[PDB]
Amino acid sequence: GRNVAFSNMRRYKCTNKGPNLIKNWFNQPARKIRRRQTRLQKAKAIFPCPLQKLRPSVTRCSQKFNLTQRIGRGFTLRELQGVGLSAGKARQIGIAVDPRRKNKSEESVARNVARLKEYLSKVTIFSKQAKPEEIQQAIQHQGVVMPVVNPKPVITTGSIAEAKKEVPENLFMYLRNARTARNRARLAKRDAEREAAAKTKG
Amino acid sequence: PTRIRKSRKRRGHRQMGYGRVGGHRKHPSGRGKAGGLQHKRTSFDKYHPGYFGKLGMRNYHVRRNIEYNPTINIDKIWSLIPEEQRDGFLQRKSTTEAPVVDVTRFGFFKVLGRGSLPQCPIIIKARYFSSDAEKKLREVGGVPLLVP
Amino acid sequence: AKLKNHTSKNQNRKDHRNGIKKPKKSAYTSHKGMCPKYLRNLRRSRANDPRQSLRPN
RNA sequence: UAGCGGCGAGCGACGCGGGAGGAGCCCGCCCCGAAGGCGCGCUGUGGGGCGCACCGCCGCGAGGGGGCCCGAGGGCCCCGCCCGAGAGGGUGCAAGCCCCGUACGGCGGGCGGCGAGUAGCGCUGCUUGAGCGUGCAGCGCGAAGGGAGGCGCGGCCCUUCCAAGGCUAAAUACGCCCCGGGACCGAUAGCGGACCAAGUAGCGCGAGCGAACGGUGAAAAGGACGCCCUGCGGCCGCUCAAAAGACCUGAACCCGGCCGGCCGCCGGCCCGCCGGCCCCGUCUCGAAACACGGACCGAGGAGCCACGCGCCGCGGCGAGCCCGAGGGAGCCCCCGCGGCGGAGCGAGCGCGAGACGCCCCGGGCCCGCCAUGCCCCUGCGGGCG
RNA sequence: GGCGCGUGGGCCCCUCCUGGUAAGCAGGACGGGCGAGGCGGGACGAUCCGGACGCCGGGCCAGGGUGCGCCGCCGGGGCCC
RNA sequence: CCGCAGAGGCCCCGGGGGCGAAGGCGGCGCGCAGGCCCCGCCGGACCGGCCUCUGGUGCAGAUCUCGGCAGCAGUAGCCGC
RNA sequence: AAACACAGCGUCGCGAGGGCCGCACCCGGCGCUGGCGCGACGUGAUUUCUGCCCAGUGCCACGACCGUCACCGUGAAGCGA
RNA sequence: GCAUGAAUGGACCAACGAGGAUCCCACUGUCCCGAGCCGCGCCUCCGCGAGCCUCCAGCCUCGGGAACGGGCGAGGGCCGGCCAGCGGGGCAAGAAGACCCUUUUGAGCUUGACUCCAGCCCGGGCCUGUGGGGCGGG
RNA sequence: AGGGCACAAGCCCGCCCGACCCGCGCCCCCCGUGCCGGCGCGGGCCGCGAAAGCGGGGCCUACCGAUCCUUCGCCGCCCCG
Ligand SMILES: [K+]
Ligand SMILES: [K+]
Ligand SMILES: [K+]
Ligand SMILES: [K+]
Ligand SMILES: [K+]
Ligand SMILES: [Mg+2]
Ligand SMILES: [Mg+2]
Ligand SMILES: [Mg+2]
Ligand SMILES: [Mg+2]
Ligand SMILES: [Mg+2]
Ligand SMILES: [Mg+2]
Ligand SMILES: [Mg+2]
Ligand SMILES: [Mg+2]
Ligand SMILES: [Mg+2]
Ligand SMILES: [Mg+2]
Ligand SMILES: [Mg+2]
Ligand SMILES: [Mg+2]
Ligand SMILES: [Mg+2]
Ligand SMILES: [Mg+2]
Ligand SMILES: [Mg+2]
Ligand SMILES: [Mg+2]
Ligand SMILES: [Mg+2]
Ligand SMILES: [Mg+2]
Ligand SMILES: [Mg+2]
Ligand SMILES: [Mg+2]
Ligand SMILES: [Mg+2]
Ligand SMILES: [Mg+2]
Ligand SMILES: [Mg+2]
Ligand SMILES: [Mg+2]
Ligand SMILES: [Mg+2]
Ligand SMILES: [Mg+2]
Ligand SMILES: [Mg+2]
Ligand SMILES: [Mg+2]
Ligand SMILES: [Mg+2]
Ligand SMILES: [Mg+2]
Ligand SMILES: [Mg+2]
Ligand SMILES: [Mg+2]
Ligand SMILES: [Mg+2]
Ligand SMILES: [Mg+2]
Ligand SMILES: [Mg+2]
Ligand SMILES: [Mg+2]
Ligand SMILES: [Mg+2]
Ligand SMILES: [Mg+2]
Ligand SMILES: [Mg+2]
Ligand SMILES: [Mg+2]
Ligand code: NA
Ligand code: NA
Ligand code: NA
Ligand code: NA
Ligand code: NA
Ligand code: NA
Ligand code: NA
Ligand code: NA
Ligand code: NA
Ligand code: NA
Ligand code: NA
Ligand code: NA
Repeated sequence: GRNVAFSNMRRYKCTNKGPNLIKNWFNQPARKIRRRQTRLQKAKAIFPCPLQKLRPSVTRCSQKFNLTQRIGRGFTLRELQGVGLSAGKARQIGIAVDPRRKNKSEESVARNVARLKEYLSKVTIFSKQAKPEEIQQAIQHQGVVMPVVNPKPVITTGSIAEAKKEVPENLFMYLRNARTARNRARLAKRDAEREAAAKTKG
Repeated sequence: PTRIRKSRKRRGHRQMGYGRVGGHRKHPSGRGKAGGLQHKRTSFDKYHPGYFGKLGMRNYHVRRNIEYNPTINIDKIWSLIPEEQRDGFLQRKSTTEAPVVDVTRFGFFKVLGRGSLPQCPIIIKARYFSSDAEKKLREVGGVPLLVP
Repeated sequence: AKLKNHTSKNQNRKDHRNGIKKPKKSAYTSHKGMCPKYLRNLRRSRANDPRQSLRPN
């Protein structure tokens, strides 16, 4: 008696004719080398400007990644007003601007205003009157301009008496009451009308 | 490697282990899973109960990050505290400097009640608790809290 | 084209090839079909016996 | 993995997350009105929002003799030199130092205003995972604030965006042709096609079909002279290390001469006597069969690879584990998320495990689903059984 | 206990049966054999009588036989186209 | 376990070779065997024992494919005009 | 060939805005035609004849609209489907 | 009258027919019953020179055996090599039986098989104007 | 068709609807799968009888049917801003 789990793989399509549906990866090392060469050439062409732009810090979407940050597309106009800059100037000094995005809370605005202030503190501009030597002395930045770092959680301390004042002495009853409130009201309403049938007939 | 395979040890024998009376033909029973209720009914009934038919209601698009719900048992709580702080907190069974643990920061939503706890007060913040989890926590001197 | 209908010619020899297997020694003491009132009383008498009760403390 | 599916066989997306790359804008409508691209154009040219605030080219390029013996040594013995060059190819036999190359260079390149036979709806056809409709289309009807939120209809909210006009680099794909490489084939193989003439010779009214054929030697040195012969040819010798003489080597089947024997295989023997022996492969209850295939010889000739599932063995780590894509100029070095495991059951709202044990089996308890009794707070909610 | 292959046309003997005038016919049953079992014998045979097998030397002997082919025999009692 | 083709190593002054490699023909020896080794003649430039790795890896058959070729046989036949 | 054709015999449809056929569409043939015509069928020179059946199936009614038989349209109910 | 019959035409019929059938005259190797002859081939020679087929081989009788042997058991015969003829054997050769059956293998044709499509007929709407009138239901 | 049955399992009379609700196990056929059929139980509610008792139909061995779809019934859950 054969006892197996059934396969869930689709039959192949277009094997001897039609479009080519097979992808090989023999060019992986060559693609690596080519991408690096392109990056190096482009960096040489714009020295000493960094390859990347400064981009905002945003929260990851759903409830599953709620408490962490990543890199976003561009800063909103409210943040720029917080630092007193225009979209033209921001794009001039290497800042990404996204007028499609809207802030949903003040904590995001504060975080990104602080980010902009740091970047402006760390940025230097060269005039067309600067001699060629001091331009040669500049260092070209690598990678992401200022990476987003998520710290690991720590353990704090509190008072048992203070915490005992913030919850009822039967918390499970409290939680189960809030979960069932909508369905318990539906039963009550249907029961009251069922009583109106008792009196309406007499 | 082909040197060590069983097929290479059948050269000189004529039918290669498939028999004389039967032989090796193409598809003597059909292709795939065909015949499940007909000539393969015995096989399907012995090993695959609940293969045919429908059952339950259907959702046209499941929202995958709404149904997500990780849980932690009350006996894994103290492992979230590093060892040095661990011995420090255990030594002083303080009621004014009790450790505070927020399991949501570690990636959990609900606290269940399998296992036991060390005898020492502690504060635990979560979004939901089980009935027994709260009972065991309060018998060791701790208090549960709800965190945004 | 007719073929044979039935034979038991070789079946007794095949049965004895590895001996006649006896049942397991746990099939004799199963509770599979015993009277429920008897089974319930047996459970409660054991639990209240201090010398054979598995209740903790 | 939601779903579609004689709910059978089968089929099947997207979001969130991690990377490569990164760039934004215009027209109409509205204001001015020929200021314009002036033989055009007012049936609208031209200009504007109005108030608050890596490729190619060129070059140079080191270092060995003596003896023995061979048709010729790159061979054998002895003793040396060069090295940013001991990748290779050629040369009369295995060459860093006999020749060309290889390593090391240089040059050039507040106001105004947002798109109609349209969107949508009814009926019908195709299409999709899209399920009382995923996208499109025909016909009929046809608008003002409008669209969407993976089950329809009516009502009230919230969250989000503005169709029926237009432009845009990068990260991605890929044959011919050119360059480089290979645990690939080695002349019945490899492309049909290694051959001064292949899509050729040849076949078909035509659309089309389509072969076979590689190799003397270091050097053509490609065969002196002489003697027979009516000529055709023959002998003898010549070149060469060798005829290797239209050519490397030259097997099997089949055959001619000379020389020895008299019927196949196995066994015994002082060798032709004695004894034994049906034709293999195959389907079949059963083959020596008047069952089929097989004249003979050579070469070729048939369970490999990819993905999925189950179980077994071994290695590393272990409540954890993990060369993902990719990034660092290191095929082998460094960094590098999901995922799977860690808790189950339940159609679902959801609820959620400790009590025993070297191991195994079995009992006993605990969690979820179903049904009940008692108690009580915050109550079709909690607790105990 | 786990994983897995082949097989799923059978036939014959002994004794016991059913249909059929019968059949080297068709269909069943306990045990054995051939299939898949070499060797000696039954003149000759897949199955009968003995005996179930590595390569050899020696001995004993089952079944069946002992005029000659062709290894191996006599004695006694009875019958005899 | 024997054998075939190829890859990475070893082969005590750096494995065997025009003082003659591969291949062919004939003959001993070794091994239960698949096979291996040596000797003589031919030939004229390459070859491989052991350890690890890899596979388009072993033929008597397929009315098998391609090539060569026998008996039949000095046979049938070389009769229209 | 006893098969097919044949002259002859008979039936059926159509007066052009029609009939029969082609044809994806646009458009065509009979038709440079008009009932002494065109198209569709059966029997098969001459002579002599060709009986009965309209229950079945088929065809036909400028027969009839009895019952049934669509979308559309319109009436009632409904928050709307 | 198994089971004739009237344009699915009945009956009859002169002329005609490489049509099917019976008889008579004449004629004859069709025959009784075969004989003789002519030319070409065959046959022998010089020149030239193939195909098919082929497990191996090639004498019989009986037995047993896949129930009709060249080979096996038991008997009987036979130097070896060739020619002209011949048609008893070699279950002679020529072809994966066309008859019969099976396969969840086809195709041609038919229809009152089952599921449908062109075509045609019929109704309403759009194309689609400008006037008058009748009837039946609000 | 074969078994069974005598103050009865037959016949007559009286009252009734156990020809019920919830949940398990076993037997037969058998791969120890399904289906039909039967039997043994734990609870609820009932009938008859003075009571003990018996009753999940016609004394026993035959009298019948999956997935998908439709329809009906109790109590609840979902339509995912
Ligand atoms: K057969
Ligand atoms: K035959
Ligand atoms: K006619
Ligand atoms: K009629
Ligand atoms: K005729
Ligand atoms: Mg073979
Ligand atoms: Mg099979
Ligand atoms: Mg076979
Ligand atoms: Mg059978
Ligand atoms: Mg040089
Ligand atoms: Mg060289
Ligand atoms: Mg717009
Ligand atoms: Mg489709
Ligand atoms: Mg919704
Ligand atoms: Mg582009
Ligand atoms: Mg070739
Ligand atoms: Mg011999
Ligand atoms: Mg002999
Ligand atoms: Mg076969
Ligand atoms: Mg067969
Ligand atoms: Mg047979
Ligand atoms: Mg055989
Ligand atoms: Mg070969
Ligand atoms: Mg079979
Ligand atoms: Mg028989
Ligand atoms: Mg067999
Ligand atoms: Mg046996
Ligand atoms: Mg003797
Ligand atoms: Mg040479
Ligand atoms: Mg190969
Ligand atoms: Mg061969
Ligand atoms: Mg001749
Ligand atoms: Mg009649
Ligand atoms: Mg008539
Ligand atoms: Mg007639
Ligand atoms: Mg023969
Ligand atoms: Mg013989
Ligand atoms: Mg003849
Ligand atoms: Mg003959
Ligand atoms: Mg056949
Ligand atoms: Mg055939
Ligand atoms: Mg069948
Ligand atoms: Mg068909
Ligand atoms: Mg009574
Ligand atoms: Mg009861
Ligand atoms: Na060759
Ligand atoms: Na050579
Ligand atoms: Na035999
Ligand atoms: Na056959
Ligand atoms: Na043959
Ligand atoms: Na246990
Ligand atoms: Na024998
Ligand atoms: Na050799
Ligand atoms: Na091969
Ligand atoms: Na006529
Ligand atoms: Na046909
Ligand atoms: Na039954």
